[PDB]
Amino acid sequence: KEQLMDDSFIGLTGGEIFHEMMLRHKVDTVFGYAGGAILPVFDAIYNSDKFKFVLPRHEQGAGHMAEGYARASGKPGVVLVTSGPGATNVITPMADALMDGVPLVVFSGQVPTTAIGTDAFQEADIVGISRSCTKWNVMVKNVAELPRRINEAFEIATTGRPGPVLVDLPKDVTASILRESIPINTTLPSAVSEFTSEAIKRAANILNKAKKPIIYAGAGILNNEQGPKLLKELADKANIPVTTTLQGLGAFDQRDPKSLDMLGMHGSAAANTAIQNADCIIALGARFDDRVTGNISKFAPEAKLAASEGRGGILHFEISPKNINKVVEATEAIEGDVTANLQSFIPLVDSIENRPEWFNKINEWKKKYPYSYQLETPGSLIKPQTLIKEISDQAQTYNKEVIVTTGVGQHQMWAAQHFTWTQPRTMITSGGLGTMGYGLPAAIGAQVAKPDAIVIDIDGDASFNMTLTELSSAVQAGAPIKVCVLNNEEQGMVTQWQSLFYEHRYSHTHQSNPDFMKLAESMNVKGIRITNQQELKSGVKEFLDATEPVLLEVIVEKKVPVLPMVPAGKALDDFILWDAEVEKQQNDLRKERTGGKY
Amino acid sequence: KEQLMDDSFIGLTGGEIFHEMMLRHKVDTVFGYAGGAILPVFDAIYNSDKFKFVLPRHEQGAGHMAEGYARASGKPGVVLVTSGPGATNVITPMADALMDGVPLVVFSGQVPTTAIGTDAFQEADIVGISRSCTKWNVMVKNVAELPRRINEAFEIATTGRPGPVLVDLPKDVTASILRESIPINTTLPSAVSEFTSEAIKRAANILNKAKKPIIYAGAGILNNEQGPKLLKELADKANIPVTTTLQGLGAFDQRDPKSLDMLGMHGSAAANTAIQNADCIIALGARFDDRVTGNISKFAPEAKLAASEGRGGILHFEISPKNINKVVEATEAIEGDVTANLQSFIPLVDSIENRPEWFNKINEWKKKYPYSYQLETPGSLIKPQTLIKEISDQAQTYNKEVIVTTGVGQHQMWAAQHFTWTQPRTMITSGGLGTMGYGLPAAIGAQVAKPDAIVIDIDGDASFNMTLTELSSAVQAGAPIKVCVLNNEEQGMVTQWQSLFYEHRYSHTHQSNPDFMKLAESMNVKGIRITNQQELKSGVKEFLDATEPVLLEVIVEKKVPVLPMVPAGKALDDFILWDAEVEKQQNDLRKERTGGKY
Amino acid sequence: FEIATTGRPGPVLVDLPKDVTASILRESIPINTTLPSAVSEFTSEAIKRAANILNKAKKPIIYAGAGILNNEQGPKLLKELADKANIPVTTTLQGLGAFDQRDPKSLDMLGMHGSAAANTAIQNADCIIALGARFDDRVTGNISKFAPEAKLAASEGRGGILHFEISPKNINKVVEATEAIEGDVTANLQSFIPLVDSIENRPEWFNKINEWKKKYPY
Ligand SMILES: Cc1cc2nc3c(=O)[nH]c(=O)nc-3n(C[C@H](O)[C@H](O)[C@H](O)COP(=O)(O)OP(=O)(O)OC[C@H]3O[C@@H](n4cnc5c(N)ncnc54)[C@H](O)[C@@H]3O)c2cc1C
Ligand SMILES: Cc1cc2nc3c(=O)[nH]c(=O)nc-3n(C[C@H](O)[C@H](O)[C@H](O)COP(=O)(O)OP(=O)(O)OC[C@H]3O[C@@H](n4cnc5c(N)ncnc54)[C@H](O)[C@@H]3O)c2cc1C
Ligand SMILES: Cc1cc2nc3c(=O)[nH]c(=O)nc-3n(C[C@H](O)[C@H](O)[C@H](O)COP(=O)(O)OP(=O)(O)OC[C@H]3O[C@@H](n4cnc5c(N)ncnc54)[C@H](O)[C@@H]3O)c2cc1C
Ligand SMILES: CCCOc1nn(C(=O)NS(=O)(=O)c2ccccc2C(=O)OC)c(=O)n1C
Ligand SMILES: CCCOc1nn(C(=O)NS(=O)(=O)c2ccccc2C(=O)OC)c(=O)n1C
Ligand SMILES: Cc1ncc(Cn2c(C)c(CCOP(=O)(O)OP(=O)(O)O)sc2=O)c(N)n1
Ligand SMILES: Cc1ncc(Cn2c(C)c(CCOP(=O)(O)OP(=O)(O)O)sc2=O)c(N)n1
Ligand SMILES: [K+]
Ligand SMILES: [K+]
Ligand SMILES: [Mg+2]
Ligand SMILES: [Mg+2]
Repeated sequence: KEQLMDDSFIGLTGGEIFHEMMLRHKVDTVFGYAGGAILPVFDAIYNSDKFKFVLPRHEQGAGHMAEGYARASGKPGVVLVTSGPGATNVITPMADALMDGVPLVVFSGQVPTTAIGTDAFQEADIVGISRSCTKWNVMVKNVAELPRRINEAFEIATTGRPGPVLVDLPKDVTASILRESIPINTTLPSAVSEFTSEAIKRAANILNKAKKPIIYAGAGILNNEQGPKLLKELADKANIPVTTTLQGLGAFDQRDPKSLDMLGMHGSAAANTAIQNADCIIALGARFDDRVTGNISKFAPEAKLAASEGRGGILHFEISPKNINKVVEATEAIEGDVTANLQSFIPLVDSIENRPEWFNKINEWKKKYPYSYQLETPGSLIKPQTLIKEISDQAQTYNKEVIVTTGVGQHQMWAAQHFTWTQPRTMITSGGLGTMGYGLPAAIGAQVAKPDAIVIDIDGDASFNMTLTELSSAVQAGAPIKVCVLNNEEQGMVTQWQSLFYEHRYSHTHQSNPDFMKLAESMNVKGIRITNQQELKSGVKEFLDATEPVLLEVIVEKKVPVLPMVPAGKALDDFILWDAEVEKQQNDLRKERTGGKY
Repeated sequence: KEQLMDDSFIGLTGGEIFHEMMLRHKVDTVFGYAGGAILPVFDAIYNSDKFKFVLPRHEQGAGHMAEGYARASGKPGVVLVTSGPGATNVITPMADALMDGVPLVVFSGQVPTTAIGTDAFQEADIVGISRSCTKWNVMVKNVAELPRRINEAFEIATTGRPGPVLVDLPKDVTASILRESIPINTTLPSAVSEFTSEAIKRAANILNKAKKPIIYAGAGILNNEQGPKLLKELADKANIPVTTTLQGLGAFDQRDPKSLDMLGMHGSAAANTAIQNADCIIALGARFDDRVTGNISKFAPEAKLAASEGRGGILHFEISPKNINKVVEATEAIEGDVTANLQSFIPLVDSIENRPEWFNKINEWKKKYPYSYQLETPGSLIKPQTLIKEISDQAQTYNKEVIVTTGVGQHQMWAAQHFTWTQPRTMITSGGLGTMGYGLPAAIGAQVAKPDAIVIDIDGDASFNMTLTELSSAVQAGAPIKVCVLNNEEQGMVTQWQSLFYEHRYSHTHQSNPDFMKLAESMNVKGIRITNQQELKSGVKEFLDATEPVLLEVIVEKKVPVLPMVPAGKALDDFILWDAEVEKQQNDLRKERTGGKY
Repeated sequence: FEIATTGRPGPVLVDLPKDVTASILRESIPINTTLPSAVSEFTSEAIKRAANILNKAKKPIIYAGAGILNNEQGPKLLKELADKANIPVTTTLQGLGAFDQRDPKSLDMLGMHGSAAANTAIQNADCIIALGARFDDRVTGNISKFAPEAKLAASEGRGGILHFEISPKNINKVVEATEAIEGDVTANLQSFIPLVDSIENRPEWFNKINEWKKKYPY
């Protein structure tokens, strides 16, 4: 019994116990902001050399920083905030983390247990509020159960589909001293079923019949280091073209001939065409989000027909049962970690040297469906697509890893389309919730996770405006991030929809921008401004060559649609393609309708 | 039956119906930010001349702006945002509004009803999330019930204790067209009980026995235009000294001899002394918050004794039954609007010409307990207390109303203490939740509510850093707000607690500031910087004389405590007072302990 | 009362504090509160599409449930449809009585303990007309193996599942509907039936049906 109890924490405050448990969980970075309720914990971590503390300007900043840290490192991102407004300010990042499967462990101070439920000073019901945007939350009620709750939080956050958890820490608990022994298992952090094994064999048999297979890969494949390796091994062995979600970008080397690029609403029309014509869809760590499937009832016709005929269908490798058969019926559901299950799957799959007819179609679709757009003309502004390509081409010249974060909007889609993705965890973007303001703090967090990487925030001007105060935080953290603001002086993605569906009635979608160069100067950040085509190359080089935080502003063409586009309600292969004459007519119509204002 | 049904909305979209209902509710200002889910409503309000639309940089900005608008105008503040991150970004303002009793009506876009519950693109469970930080919320499920839900929202927000409500608007509902007639009562917006009348008579009898009465007045008295008038009438008739909460500032003219100033943790020791010695406490629209009562079991000893002896006690005029007998037992509870009940109360109260002994004590306590502090010395930095006085004195010179907003921290308390408050709805500050970042957007909203007022944001540097992007919003809205940043390069209120309780261990409470003058310039805002004593007067004058948005930065003394102070756990009259020698010793100790760093 | 009786009917609870029910009304109230209380383009198109699908069917079956009972004309229209297009009818446990079981077209109850003839017929039908039924797990059997012939028909554009359902929550909850017809099933049948082609005989289908009934008594 003495062997099962631990007394080594006796005499410590809850705060000191928190500090010790952080260490035992190999936490090397904490993002947070002080306040009254969380003071006992802040006193305990005072001048700690055991981890780096990152101080934002706003707790939303801390949340998104921790998300960026988590996406870049594969470790849980740890947040430490005070009660009340400190806690409610992390709600958007928690909801963000939930939608995108990001392991976020949020510790929020709380008013003393004697004051809870009295509408106390700086008291929020954060457990109630955050219940719908966490995998799990808890309020620690005494110091003896604090190690257990910390263990549970980290475990739940990082297993299954990763996600945010919140642990509420009353001030009197974290100030109290442990007087009793606790189970030694709480002071320490932490086979394939017959059913799954049979499903795997059945799925392999199905794939071995396929004549038009396609791999549809997502974020799940990134949650294991061997993930991308096994994905490639499968695609090579069975000779299968690979498409990814926005969140799967980097899982497959896009320079590979088998790469179909990104699928979905703004993905490649070649990818969208191929998945609509495939007889076998291998879904690896992807959840069939509504940005990807198009009109659900019209999605994957050829795979549905194949399943009914016993010669194909959908093979879904998914770790979370909630997401199995949620949107589309899986022909075979393979539950568990996709990477681990691929190890069992692949040796049952027949090696295939050639698929002449399938790959003839694939290669034809790729040739006819590039990411085309209207090029610059003499005197015109820089096109946003051209800027992205310029940044992508120059960024590879360096002998360093390149990590990209984005805001939300057109710039995000163009970044997705026009970068060439080759490495896992290099696309760090808000996809499920789609939070503007994400780009800058996510970049700081990723840069902290990866001090030797080039970290680039491709940001819209409206998105960037939302959290631009965190520039100071990059300087204070020593994070030499590279922010590129595409200045089109509009909420481009909304105006695209207003041009398309509301007859060019731009309702409150043009916000005023600060002078970004003077803003950078005020934040002690290097500033670069590119205003014309002739400055593009040299401007981007100065940007990438910088060894300090740097803000690049680029003046880009306004009222330019992201294409291709699958409009809401349309089948995944019923897309709009770029056309020069159509664009010209669209400009004329916009000009007349707005009286030349746009 | 034809007389009871209305068909006048038939043929309109939900968005157009929303627009019409705004008008019928006399909404003249909407604060919001666009996005996909709320596009049908934005299309409907496109180029509306029926109200002013205010566009922030961040939806939290919209929320706090609407709060400031609501506090300044007495009208509900209306917020219009999109789904997902648009909605979760308003959570802190809603929680803020709930704690401070602010009528906030939040309209959030939602994904189409066909997509709800599928983890859809930009879908948040905002009804679930916001349940604990709203009086009430609802999701509109068809267009026919949209007028009814809007009516209910405005009614609930503005009656009882005012508070935030949220109305969730699915995109397909707001895009759908009304095809059927609806009850005409839903297309149009909207005696004292025997029990209360008897309680009033009993309370009057109790007051007529009192020898040491005191009025404890709060935000409730401000929720009626006749409120301050009746408060004064009562105090004059029965010869009663008046103290207010932070949220009650302006309810009573502080230049009146009867004024005891603010009570509580950082209120006047004279006020705190008087309430601890009063035999009759008349609580008018105040909720006995824990910042005000001190140690609850030791609060109001003389009033408790008087009640037990049938010659005094606590008379609580409260509109919300939840807040009656929540913290302290009321001797008599008078339910309902305090102003309306005062009309019945006052004529039952005996007129009193003099209370020689009580007012002798009062006047002695006022003389011995001023808001004393260490004055400037030659070459020293400006003291934050002196700056507030300078701003207060000069601001009265103008023939205009003066409205003050604040951030949260020491500057907030010094603003409360050292301004002279004389008019209702001139103190607009976050008290219950205590949200940093509140000051700037609240000022913009108040300035929009009151275009002819001088609106001053007394802000801390850390608070201001949290939402400083909204400077651009002030320019774009044409709101000539006056922001004064007290730059002490610290989170002063937290460092005060760290000096006091954690032996000068300043754990992560010193954030780096931008260059505020270059920041202002980048935002197209006038900038003034005061760095020494000799510039104080002329700097503040330039600040107040400006006719454009203006940012004043003042370099102020660091590591200065707010005094008086009732430490947590101490009786309301067991306070710390300012002492010159103590301050000097405290400085020496801080200097040695930090090795001269502080 | 309104919420309880509209949409899919269900329970509601109203909590009545004693002081409220003892208190006396002192103020006037909106007169609309003292008194109790068209087909969308989208649904109308779905109905036409569903009728086209049924007119192609060679092995149709009606799967009828409690919803058809929530209108007095329900059973009448169910019979009118089955008679016009010559369609065998099976019901859930909760649909019993919706169709006269003495009728030759009756397949009796389907499901875990239903007629093996009914269960056989629904597994072999190319068109399933679901009328006010929610595909409960007592009825579908193994979901992934349910209605193979209807799934194949949908993929081939010659059949599928036509779901007449009043509650959107229950549409595409368990099985994908080829066409979803939202609203009251009885009201929608009035629009549906005249678009359906009259059929006098289905010799091969009903030969199978009658054989299954003979070999699968209780
Ligand atoms: C403006 C905008 C436009 C967008 N347009 C597109 C678009 O055109 N194309 C596109 O693809 N996206 C687009 N999105 C993003 C989209 O909304 C989703 O965020 C994204 O598609 C989801 O990708 P995912 O399924 O791979 O990742 P996730 O949403 O994270 O889902 C991963 C799935 O894998 C599972 N999983 C996790 N770990 C494991 C494991 N170890 N083993 C097995 N399974 C696991 C998860 O449970 C989950 O089911 C857009 C976003 C925005 C803001
Ligand atoms: C750093 C900091 C320090 C603070 N220190 C202090 C301090 O020293 N002193 C201090 O006073 N505050 C202080 N506070 C603020 C404090 O937390 C509360 O916000 C404030 O005291 C509440 O004042 P109130 O009761 O008047 O207003 P409210 O919290 O709004 O309560 C008003 C009450 O009146 C009721 N009411 C509303 N309308 C009516 C009506 N028409 N008729 C009748 N009743 C009505 C309400 O239901 C409620 O019960 C501090 C805040 C911060 C951030
Ligand atoms: C021991 C036991 C064994 C059972 N075994 C069987 C079995 O073998 N076979 C069997 O059938 N059942 C069986 N059940 C019952 C089964 O669990 C379900 O209760 C039943 O099958 C549901 O039938 P239903 O879908 O018709 O009715 P409901 O569950 O009431 O569903 C009716 C559907 O129609 C919709 N609807 C309602 N009104 C309308 C309207 N006006 N217009 C359009 N749609 C409407 C509803 O929203 C709902 O989706 C068994 C129960 C028990 C206790
Ligand atoms: C109004 C002054 C603001 O400064 C502070 N007040 N304060 C505290 O008041 N700390 S506290 O344990 O005794 C407390 C008691 C009752 C209700 C709430 C709290 C609380 O945790 O507030 C954060 C606290 O810890 N700080 C820093
Ligand atoms: C990924 C592109 C982002 O741009 C937009 N997408 N979008 C929409 O997709 N609008 S939508 O009605 O058909 C929709 C359908 C399913 C799930 C969610 C939504 C939604 O409301 O998203 C906001 C929409 O309205 N906009 C502006
Ligand atoms: C916090 C928040 N508010 C609103 C939205 C809605 N929204 C808005 C307003 C977009 C326009 C973004 O503008 P941008 O300048 O950042 O980028 P682009 O001009 O390249 O589109 S995109 C989008 O989904 C959002 N995603 N997040
Ligand atoms: C959003 C948020 N985070 C944290 C806190 C906790 N907190 C903090 C960090 C304060 C210091 C404020 O610093 P300041 O510079 O704005 O003002 P002073 O220096 O005058 O105190 S005051 C306070 O309550 C808070 N109130 N709100
Ligand atoms: K690419
Ligand atoms: K004062
Ligand atoms: Mg833009
Ligand atoms: Mg400060």
